[PDB]
Amino acid sequence: XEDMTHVPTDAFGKLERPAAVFNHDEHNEKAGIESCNACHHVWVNGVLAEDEDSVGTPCSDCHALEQDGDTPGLQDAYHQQCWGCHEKQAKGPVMCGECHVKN
Ligand code: HEM
Ligand code: HEM
Ligand code: HEM
Ligand code: HEM
Ligand SMILES: [As]
Ligand SMILES: [As]
Ligand SMILES: [As]
Ligand SMILES: [Zn+2]
Ligand SMILES: [Zn+2]
Ligand SMILES: [Zn+2]
Ligand SMILES: [Zn+2]
Repeated sequence: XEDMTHVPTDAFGKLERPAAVFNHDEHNEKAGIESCNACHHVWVNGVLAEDEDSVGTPCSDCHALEQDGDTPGLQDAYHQQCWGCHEKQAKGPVMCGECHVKN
């Protein structure tokens, strides 16, 4: 993911909003995220694996557009992960057009 500059959007089909800005490797460095499974997590039978990750598997392989039980749909998964951390840490973009940048 060194060439990533926005979050993948093909799984959404027609977009409402601009692709979310996300230079993956520069973001993770600036945010000080060392564990890949901060995002690329492995949930099995309601248990979060502490020492595994799902690097290489798209979020959309496990997160349909619609919610399934307590597995969030794909929009909700991104918002909870991305906007959820920014709100928890009080750092990074928490307004809609600061992620979904019109440029
Ligand atoms: C989820 C894929 C996700 C997105 C999208 C996202 C975007 C984002 C931007 C565009 C910035 C500003 C520029 C930059 O890349 O530094 C930013 C900044 C921070 N983020 Fe973020 N972010 C996503 C996810 C996450 C997650 C899961 C965390 C916390 C675990 C996280 C944290 C942060 C932090 C901290 C910052 C500030 C960086 C700095 O300038 O200090 N983000 N994010
Ligand atoms: C930990 C250092 C880490 C690794 C390693 C890593 C790898 C990685 C790859 C190989 C991909 C796919 C790139 C491609 O398609 O060419 C990828 C994609 C995404 N990642 Fe990642 N990633 C690591 C860490 C993190 C962290 C900490 C976050 C959350 C802030 C994160 C996020 C994402 C997202 C979003 C994508 C796109 C997923 C998709 O659906 O294709 N990664 N990562
Ligand atoms: C891709 C980086 C990706 C994102 C974004 C994402 C988000 C996400 C959230 C925010 C939740 C809610 C719980 C939590 O905060 O962790 C969640 C829940 C589930 N996930 Fe996920 N997820 C991403 C990637 C993946 C991948 C690649 C898998 C499949 C291997 C996956 C699976 C799941 C499952 C299952 C859940 C539900 C957990 C539970 O409550 O039982 N995620 N995801
Ligand atoms: C502010 C409340 C806000 C809105 C509105 C919004 C909308 C939105 C939609 C409708 C989607 C689905 C795809 C589409 O464009 O149709 C979506 C997807 C993602 N979002 Fe978002 N979003 C708002 C807020 C935020 C913030 C503050 C962030 C960044 C932390 C963010 C990120 C993302 C990501 C990642 C996705 C999936 C990939 C993409 O579509 O770019 N959103 N959002
Ligand atoms: As670097
Ligand atoms: As929120
Ligand atoms: As809250
Ligand atoms: Zn390189
Ligand atoms: Zn851009
Ligand atoms: Zn750098
Ligand atoms: Zn790993």
